[PDB]
Amino acid sequence: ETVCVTGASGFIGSWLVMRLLERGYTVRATVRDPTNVKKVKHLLDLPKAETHLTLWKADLADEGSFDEAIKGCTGVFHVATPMDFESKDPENEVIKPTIEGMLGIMKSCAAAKTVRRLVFTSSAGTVNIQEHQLPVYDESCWSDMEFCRAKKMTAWMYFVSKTLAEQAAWKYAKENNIDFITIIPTLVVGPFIMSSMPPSLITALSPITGNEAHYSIIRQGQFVHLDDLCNAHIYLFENPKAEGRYICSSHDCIILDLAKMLREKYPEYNIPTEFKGVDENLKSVCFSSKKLTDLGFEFKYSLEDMFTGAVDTCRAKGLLPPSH
Amino acid sequence: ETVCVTGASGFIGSWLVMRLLERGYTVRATVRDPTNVKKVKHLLDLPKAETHLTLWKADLADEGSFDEAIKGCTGVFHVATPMDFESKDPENEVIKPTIEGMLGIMKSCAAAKTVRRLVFTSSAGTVNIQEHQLPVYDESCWSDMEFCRAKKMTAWMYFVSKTLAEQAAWKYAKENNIDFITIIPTLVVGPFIMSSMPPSLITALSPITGNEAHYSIIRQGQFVHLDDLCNAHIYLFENPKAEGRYICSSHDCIILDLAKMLREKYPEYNIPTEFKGVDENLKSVCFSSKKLTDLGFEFKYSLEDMFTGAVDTCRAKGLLPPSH
Ligand SMILES: NC(=O)c1ccc[n+]([C@@H]2O[C@H](COP(=O)([O-])OP(=O)(O)OC[C@H]3O[C@@H](n4cnc5c(N)ncnc54)[C@H](OP(=O)(O)O)[C@@H]3O)[C@@H](O)[C@H]2O)c1
Ligand SMILES: NC(=O)c1ccc[n+]([C@@H]2O[C@H](COP(=O)([O-])OP(=O)(O)OC[C@H]3O[C@@H](n4cnc5c(N)ncnc54)[C@H](OP(=O)(O)O)[C@@H]3O)[C@@H](O)[C@H]2O)c1
Ligand SMILES: O=c1c(O)c(-c2ccc(O)c(O)c2)oc2cc(O)cc(O)c12
Ligand SMILES: O=c1c(O)c(-c2ccc(O)c(O)c2)oc2cc(O)cc(O)c12
Ligand SMILES: O=c1c(O)c(-c2ccc(O)c(O)c2)oc2cc(O)cc(O)c12
Repeated sequence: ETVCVTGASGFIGSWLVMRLLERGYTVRATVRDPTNVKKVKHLLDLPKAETHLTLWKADLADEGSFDEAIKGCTGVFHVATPMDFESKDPENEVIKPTIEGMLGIMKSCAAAKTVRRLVFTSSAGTVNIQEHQLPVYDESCWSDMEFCRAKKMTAWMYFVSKTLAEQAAWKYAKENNIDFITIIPTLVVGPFIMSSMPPSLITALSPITGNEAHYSIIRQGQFVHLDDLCNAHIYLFENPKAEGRYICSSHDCIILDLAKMLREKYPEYNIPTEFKGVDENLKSVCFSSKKLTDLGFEFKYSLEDMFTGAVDTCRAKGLLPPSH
Repeated sequence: ETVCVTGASGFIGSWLVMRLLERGYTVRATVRDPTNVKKVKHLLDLPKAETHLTLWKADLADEGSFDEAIKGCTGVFHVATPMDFESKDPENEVIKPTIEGMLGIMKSCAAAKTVRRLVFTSSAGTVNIQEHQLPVYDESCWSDMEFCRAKKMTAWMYFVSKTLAEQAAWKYAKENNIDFITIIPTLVVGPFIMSSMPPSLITALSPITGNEAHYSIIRQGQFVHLDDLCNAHIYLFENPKAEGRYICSSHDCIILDLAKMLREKYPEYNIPTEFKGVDENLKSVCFSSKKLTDLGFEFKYSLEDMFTGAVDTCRAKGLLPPSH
């Protein structure tokens, strides 16, 4: 059987695609510029591409663009998302498109008459952006637009976009009886197939590379492996009884403990034993996959793995230095 | 004679302290954490650190904190600026203490009674952040606070905090007859002596790294070699005719000319010969340094010099890999 996957070129979706065709699906990859050898070579080199993979040219900002992709399949894995690239006008750049495009795809999924189920890949920033961390999070919890809007802290548009985009999504799925799952990844880390440094690993590797601007997203970290998160998606398409949301977080720990763990593995990098504002008494925050793990799904991977894969592949692809 | 340098541990600051010592001066370097080996090593290692360099603890978020270090100096080079580190509340984290900190550095100077001039390092984001770009900018251009605040684009706290900082200062300097200069650099690039990756190098090295978030600053880009920028801070302290604001940019080319320029010099890096949303009739926005060159200041280094200083120093220190 056929499925769509949007944002096929990127970090999650790529791996999602390789795993999808390492099973017996025949897939419809969607990208924006099919001629961007970087974005595409890794998808076509995938064993069984000639006989099963097809590419389609769609943009979230272009109303209607997804119909054909979605024509025919039993599934769509919406993994794709706008960045804040041009960085003049995020309301028009990142939010309008992430909202309208999403609802866009939901319409087109009905129009098909073939789509049995839609899996939105969502963002952890739809859960836990509020002025004070609960010590554990779960699928009833929603980030605070009042607080996001008032404050306008770094990366607000990737919080508010996906919170308005998932919110309005369920608002439709309930209203028009669409079969909607959504997975909520925390920081996705692992090996990867794509050509460049994936966006989520500029952040995970920040205790090595010293990119200060990222420290905040891992001060009280939570993580999955790219390979659990992927198999996790295929689980939730394939496992009939699934409703609502699904957090997909396998670990959680403050910047210091991740630092510790990288130091012991990687001495050849000069990793700081201190970070500003992080004491040893700072409570780790938790994202609970209990609802996932309740269904049957079983994390195969540990924080040490995600990272070995990230460091190993980066080195290989000559993105990270071998040492300092 | 004796000068102050605020945030001595940074990229700009540190190298300015190396230059001022070498030229005969006695430096009171300020930092927020002298117990931090990485910030402070590269300063005590300077020749003449023993005899002509003392160290001080000050933080712009602490009212009064620069009195001691400013005391006794003929000049004060206020270069230090807050980062959006916690990334919870940039109004109170970034802006308030840029501005308060600046006004505090001014009152301290007035009250030291030996400060004959205070050079402040502004930012280019004070000049040219507005909807549509002028083809040339000079010392009379200010950013548009209506437009930063109506849109809240990436980086907006960095723009506003510096524009209200530099503004409030001028209003103060005038009202009290304080000799005062500001230098607006552009994205500063070149060699360095700091031991971690300079934050602005994370931007200039974007084509090599694939840091898609940092392309907007170099899309219509401008530049200044670090060594010029420092000889110009010293030049403008030492030059009696100097008044008001003073642009320090020496080159201006679109992302395409930079990626091309690097590609010819570093074939071992795949650098993309194509950029999304950037065509070849995209004009270059220049920052007119003419006010500064009319005084007699002479720039000594080309676009290439900067990027071979930053590339070499990084390879040596091990923050950019040798190849792809
Ligand atoms: N990685 C993480 O730790 C993390 C954590 C939680 C959630 N997420 C979510 O996971 C999903 C994938 O993230 P990732 O790190 O795998 O992203 P990624 O590697 O950057 O891929 C994002 C993809 O979306 C596509 N894209 C950008 N603008 C688009 C538009 N207007 N229309 C259609 N596609 C567009 C890009 O593909 P083209 O360049 O081909 O167009 C890109 O490959 C996103 O929904 C994100 O919000 C990521
Ligand atoms: N670099 C550029 O291309 C660029 C372009 C135009 C203008 N500028 C400006 O030039 C200055 C230096 O830039 P840079 O690249 O050298 O940046 P940087 O490398 O990050 O240096 C900034 C310094 O500020 C100090 N600092 C941070 N927060 C502070 C606070 N809250 N109170 C007091 N000091 C604080 C830090 O030293 P400690 O941690 O040890 O205190 C740090 O070393 C800034 O004013 C910046 O905006 C930079
Ligand atoms: O999609 C992303 C996401 O959800 C989060 C995140 C993770 C855990 C949290 O607890 C949180 O509040 C946000 O970080 C990110 C960091 C990146 O560099 C890139 C991303 O794409 C995400
Ligand atoms: O810096 C980035 C960032 O902070 C996030 C983010 C973080 C937390 C979230 O919850 C979320 O939904 C997105 O995404 C990104 C995606 C990119 O392609 C590029 C980036 O540079 C970022
Ligand atoms: O993302 C960043 C950014 O855009 C700027 C910037 C841009 C224009 C300006 O005028 C200015 O003063 C600063 O500084 C930074 C400094 C850091 O330490 C870390 C960052 O992540 C940024």
